[PDB]
Amino acid sequence: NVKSVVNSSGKLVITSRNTELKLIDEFGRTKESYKVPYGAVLAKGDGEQVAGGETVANWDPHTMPVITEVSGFVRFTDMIDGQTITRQTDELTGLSSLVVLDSAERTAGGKDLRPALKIVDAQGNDVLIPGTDMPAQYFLPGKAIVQLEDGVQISSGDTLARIPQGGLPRVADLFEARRPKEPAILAEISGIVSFGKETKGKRRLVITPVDGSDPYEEMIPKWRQLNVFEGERVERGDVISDG
Repeated sequence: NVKSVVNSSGKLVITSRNTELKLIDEFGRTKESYKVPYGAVLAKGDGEQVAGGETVANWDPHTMPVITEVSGFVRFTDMIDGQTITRQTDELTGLSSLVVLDSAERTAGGKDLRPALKIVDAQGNDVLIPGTDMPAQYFLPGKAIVQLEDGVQISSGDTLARIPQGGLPRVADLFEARRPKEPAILAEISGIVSFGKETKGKRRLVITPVDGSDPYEEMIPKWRQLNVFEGERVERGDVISDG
């Protein structure tokens, strides 16, 4: 379950959360199984051969990575200063740009407007993502600090922005079938995912199947950091919020 692409450095970076790495001898028996996180850097490719004590993956879990599949110019859409974003500059480092204000922090005018960044070519046309027809458009959540200013070319794997991050009773709970704290959110059915009403008590989400039950929707609180992608299809065996 690997969904990888070749970065600008020539290495292979996996964009699938459910990727498993197996060390299988010539006899066909799997001996070691590891998990490769999203955005990791693979020194070697699938099907190759490595020796013992050799690093094969490297990732950065300190800050969540947000990257663009395509490479090209970035243009800011629905970016109005003082209504949806703020101008904050570091006093010491000097490497900072506009920061995406949260809905509860911005003004009333920018509440109904969703800021986003779109990827275009040298001609200004929206570069269609390979394999799909949708334009290369990506929304930015709250507390997002865009790293590169408008009109600067990027490459695959470039960060768009940075946001901040047993015993007997255990057996008794397992045999009593008690729901844990922070229940992991999973998709009930497969299909595309989209947003709905905002700040109506709690946020809502809509799952539109390809040929299934469209009107299904699920209420999800907006205070919990979700990890869904409305621009990507999600299967029923997918993790929406980790836990």
